[PDB]
Amino acid sequence: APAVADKADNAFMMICTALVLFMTIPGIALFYGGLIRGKNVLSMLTQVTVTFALVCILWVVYGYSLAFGEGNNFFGNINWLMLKNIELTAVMGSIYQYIHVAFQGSFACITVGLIVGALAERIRFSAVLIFVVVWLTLSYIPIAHMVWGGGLLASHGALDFAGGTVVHINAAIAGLVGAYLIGKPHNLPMVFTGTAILYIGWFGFNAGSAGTANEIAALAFVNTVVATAAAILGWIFGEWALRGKPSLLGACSGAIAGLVGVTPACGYIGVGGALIIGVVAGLAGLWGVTMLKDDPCDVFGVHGVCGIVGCIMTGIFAASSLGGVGFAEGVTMGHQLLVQLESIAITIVWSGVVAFIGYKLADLTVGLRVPE
Amino acid sequence: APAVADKADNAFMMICTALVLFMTIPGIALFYGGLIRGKNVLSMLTQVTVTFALVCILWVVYGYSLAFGEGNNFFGNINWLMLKNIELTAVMGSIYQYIHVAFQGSFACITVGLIVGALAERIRFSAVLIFVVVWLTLSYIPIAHMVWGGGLLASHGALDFAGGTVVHINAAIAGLVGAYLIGKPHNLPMVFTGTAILYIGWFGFNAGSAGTANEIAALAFVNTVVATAAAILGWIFGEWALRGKPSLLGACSGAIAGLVGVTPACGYIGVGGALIIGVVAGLAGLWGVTMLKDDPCDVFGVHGVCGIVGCIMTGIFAASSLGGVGFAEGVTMGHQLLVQLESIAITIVWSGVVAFIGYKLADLTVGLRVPE
Amino acid sequence: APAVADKADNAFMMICTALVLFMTIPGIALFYGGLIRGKNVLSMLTQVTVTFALVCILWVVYGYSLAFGEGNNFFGNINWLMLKNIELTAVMGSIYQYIHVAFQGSFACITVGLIVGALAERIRFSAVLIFVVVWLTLSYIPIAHMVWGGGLLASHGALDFAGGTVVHINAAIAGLVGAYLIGKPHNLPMVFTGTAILYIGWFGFNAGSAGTANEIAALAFVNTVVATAAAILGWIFGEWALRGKPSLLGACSGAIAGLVGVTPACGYIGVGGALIIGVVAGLAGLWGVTMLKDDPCDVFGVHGVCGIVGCIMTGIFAASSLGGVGFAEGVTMGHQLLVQLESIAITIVWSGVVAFIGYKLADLTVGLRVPE
Ligand SMILES: CCCCCCCCCCCC[N+](C)(C)[O-]
Ligand SMILES: CCCCCCCCCCCC[N+](C)(C)[O-]
Ligand SMILES: CCCCCCCCCCCC[N+](C)(C)[O-]
Ligand SMILES: [N]
Ligand SMILES: [N]
Ligand SMILES: [N]
Ligand SMILES: [N]
Ligand SMILES: [N]
Ligand SMILES: [N]
Ligand SMILES: [Xe]
Ligand SMILES: [Xe]
Ligand SMILES: [Xe]
Ligand SMILES: [Xe]
Ligand SMILES: [Xe]
Ligand SMILES: [Xe]
Ligand SMILES: [Xe]
Ligand SMILES: [Xe]
Ligand SMILES: [Xe]
Ligand SMILES: [Xe]
Ligand SMILES: [Xe]
Ligand SMILES: [Xe]
Ligand SMILES: [Xe]
Ligand SMILES: [Xe]
Ligand SMILES: [Xe]
Ligand SMILES: [Xe]
Ligand SMILES: [Xe]
Ligand SMILES: [Xe]
Ligand SMILES: [Xe]
Ligand SMILES: [Xe]
Ligand SMILES: [Xe]
Ligand SMILES: [Xe]
Repeated sequence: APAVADKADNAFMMICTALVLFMTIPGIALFYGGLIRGKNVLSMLTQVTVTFALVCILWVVYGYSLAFGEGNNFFGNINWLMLKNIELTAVMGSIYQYIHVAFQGSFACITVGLIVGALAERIRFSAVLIFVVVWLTLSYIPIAHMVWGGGLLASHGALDFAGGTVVHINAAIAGLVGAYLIGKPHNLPMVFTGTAILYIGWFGFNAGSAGTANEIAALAFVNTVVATAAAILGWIFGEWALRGKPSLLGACSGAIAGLVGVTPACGYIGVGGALIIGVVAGLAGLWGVTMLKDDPCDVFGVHGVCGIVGCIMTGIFAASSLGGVGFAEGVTMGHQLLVQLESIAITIVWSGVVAFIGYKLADLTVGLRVPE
Repeated sequence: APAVADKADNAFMMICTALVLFMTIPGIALFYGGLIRGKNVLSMLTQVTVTFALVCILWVVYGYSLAFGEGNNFFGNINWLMLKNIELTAVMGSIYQYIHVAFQGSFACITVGLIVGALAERIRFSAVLIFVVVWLTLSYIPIAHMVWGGGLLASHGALDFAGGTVVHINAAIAGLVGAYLIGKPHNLPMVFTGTAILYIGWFGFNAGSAGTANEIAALAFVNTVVATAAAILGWIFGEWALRGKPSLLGACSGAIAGLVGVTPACGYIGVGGALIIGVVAGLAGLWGVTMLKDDPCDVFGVHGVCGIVGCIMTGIFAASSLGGVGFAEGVTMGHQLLVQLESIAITIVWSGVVAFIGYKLADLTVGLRVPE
Repeated sequence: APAVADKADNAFMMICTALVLFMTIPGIALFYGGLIRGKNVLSMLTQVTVTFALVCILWVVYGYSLAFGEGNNFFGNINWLMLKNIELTAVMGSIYQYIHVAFQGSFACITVGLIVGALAERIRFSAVLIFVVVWLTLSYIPIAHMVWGGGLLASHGALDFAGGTVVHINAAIAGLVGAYLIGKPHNLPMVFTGTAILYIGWFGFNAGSAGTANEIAALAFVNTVVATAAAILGWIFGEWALRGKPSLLGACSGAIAGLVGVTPACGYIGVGGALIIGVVAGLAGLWGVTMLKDDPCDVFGVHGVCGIVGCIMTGIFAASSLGGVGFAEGVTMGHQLLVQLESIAITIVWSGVVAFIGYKLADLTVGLRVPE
């Protein structure tokens, strides 16, 4: 009767967790390190590393319990503080629950890395730590519960395979609020290296979200290859048409645009949908950083816009008629789309409000703007 | 009756695919980035990234179908365009076929990365895209079909575990033709970093070519460690004897020489053969870049020479008497050697001719030499 | 009757081996590369690469046989020279023995990389090769046999999951002897990149030491996340208190301190113990590099001190009452602690003496100090 762990899924999921951690340490740190002024690199890398450590600790102390424990529509409980009452041999799905703790913790880490990396230039160090505590505890954790922890958005059938809302939109909005409150790249080879590490790690991010080494993991893997490639080509074509030539930063940005766009969709769509989502995301990203430029190192320009596009287009290309795996029983495309839009709107407002509270608390305690 | 996927092999093979993609993004890009003039790095990285995206797309659209579909001795068919008629739960060997699509696509990517990285300095950007289409479609795909897709060379019993011909010789010849038509490293730490990433990813390349996490994967893994180490020592000893001291570029080149040499052999030989092939490859590589120097960043000097040496020596050390896994029934060492040589010759001529056609078509459409 | 390999464990363990190799190539090379004077980087990278190749070869020729073959309390035998008499399908635990050869060889590689990287600046190149042969054969191999090969320390019940003694203390002492005999960082972004690669690879190091993708691997994985995070925070808090501000080098050093401290403990302790060991290790590391500064690039300052702290605290937090997996039957905490201390003392003296012999033999043959 009691579920038994499959060692193939244990192995797959521990390695996928390592790939996701790789996305933060050193992926996103190198990505931002090549974008910001050289004089701010060391401080940014320190803030990414220290806030990464903080997230790891908060996650085990109470974050996992409040995100994935049973509670209400908005948060879980505190019955798994420091993972108490989780037996070592406890199974979640087809893997040991300890591996689920680590895999889901690694997602919290990259989400925070996306914010801290972009704002470390301008925000005070003690203030970023305050902000991380506030926003992780009151925005990442409730939103993760609502989408992946059986809460409000899951109970309405929201489709988000690997975190278009939980990770990308959530962090993009936090970044924009930060930039609004706190008013050329020097090492593009480093930007490219970070981009590449983010790409390789993202296979653990997307495919690992199946929770098992099955055909859905395989689907998500292939769709991640295709969407990324198509968004690179889409971005680069739009750059050739708009600016006359492609650029390395454009190609890297296109890759990220496709990775973000396919994040919510990868486990639900066909390879034809992945190609279309990739092209659209690459072009919407290019448009986002162009026209929509309140954007610290273009957090929203890509993660926000492409996150929204992917979440919406997931409600389309999940349809069996378009090569997807099919909507749930009794769910039309029109209904699913409405659920995707509602989920996007809730994530935007929830993250913005918590982020405003986080930055304001930091500002009233220690001051936000980096000192003298 | 119908084959069932083993989740352990699914997991193994998806992670091996990620390791192979890692070899291109950022492996080979960093390798060449430290070798070429600083003023050409950004353009090379853009060309590697964009042509990588192009290969990914062409592979799914028609490349997989024409390489691994059933057809004739030279190419497959177009029954799997955009992977149509491949059910998601379809099994190939002991893994889902979708994972086979991705794994084999990643090999096409690194093969093209080897060419583009070396020639991006001198070739026009639109011309490289034309060349990639022509050469991928008419050289990589038919040669992959002939060797790994049940075509001409497979039907004669050619031994090539992970692509001495399909990947290394194929691309080396394309590189030389390019250099013939289009007539010191500045960041050796970057060269070393690329080399190291190529090394780690190559375990997915070599061991993943078993298609399963079995004793042949384990054999290929160990032989990859041994051959690489022995070629480093071989190259470095020859450099000490010839130039008076080892160098970092020598040590990295030796590593690549051993990785290339053991590619066709790793799943067929004993560890004693891997040591011998490594030493020979390291020394043949050193000789190749010395005496044979028409060599853009030494594509053939190592990949061509060591590819040929490895393919030949596979026909020797696969013998059971030498610790190998044994030739097929009824096959003597003399016969096997002849088959290896025939396979090498066909790959050289096929790739050269297609490459000449590719570069000439680009030259007549847009012009090959990078503009003003 | 005969053991059968589990493909899930085969896959897990081959990938963990690749992650451990990643720690040396390029992990530890980049770590030291950013620490030492720019003018010595290329020579250090060459020495790390060439000695890495040497270790790989010695391991297969005789090192595996003498470390993990059956012999006496101090070394094995020479019945597995070049892995002869090891059938390809031979099983060790739940994986093919060939994979065990590679996994354990990768540990020898990182241990030597820790020494060579730190001393390459000052030691002659031919002398480091002599030293590596002597110390690998007479210190790493016997100590690995004593702890993990059924020898003296294993037979007394010493707890060392992933090599607090075999790897970290062993190499730290060899480093100090070297520095005693042979009397600011320029690229901190490179130090951070090396640190990050060491971190990701260390999951293969720690979790792979379970030999299987089971709940102990999962435990070791989570404890590695927690201990690393806590040591970062511990180090950084002590730096804030002592120096007034955190630094990037501090944050990276704290990470390494926690990784070292949890190495012997990760598979035996609860997550609460991992947090405590991480904090203590981070602070002991900070103290080590402060007060105890005979320290070439701070080998002992972190690997030695934190290795000792972790080995001792493993004898505490393995207790079931503290969340650990429990001491063996009939073993009190007091007895276990005494065994940990005895194991630490034997490793320190054994490594020091062999290291002195190694450096002296090199000095009498070729001379230790780098020439003119
Ligand atoms: C593919 C046909 C789908 C149409 C389903 C009609 C019923 C639901 C309509 C809800 C409104 C549509 N939408 C996209 C604005 O939310
Ligand atoms: C180890 C004995 C192998 C000798 C087999 C003799 C029959 C085949 C001979 C074919 C010619 C040899 N070769 C290498 C030039 O192709
Ligand atoms: C948690 C209670 C453990 C006490 C066990 C008493 C018997 C063994 C005492 C050996 C001496 C202790 N120590 C730590 C100095 O080795
Ligand atoms: N990300
Ligand atoms: N990003
Ligand atoms: N390669
Ligand atoms: N290469
Ligand atoms: N290490
Ligand atoms: N380290
Ligand atoms: Xe795996
Ligand atoms: Xe964790
Ligand atoms: Xe985590
Ligand atoms: Xe990229
Ligand atoms: Xe993956
Ligand atoms: Xe990419
Ligand atoms: Xe969503
Ligand atoms: Xe990796
Ligand atoms: Xe693909
Ligand atoms: Xe691929
Ligand atoms: Xe290397
Ligand atoms: Xe691998
Ligand atoms: Xe290497
Ligand atoms: Xe071949
Ligand atoms: Xe990996
Ligand atoms: Xe090995
Ligand atoms: Xe190894
Ligand atoms: Xe890297
Ligand atoms: Xe780090
Ligand atoms: Xe792992
Ligand atoms: Xe870290
Ligand atoms: Xe120990």
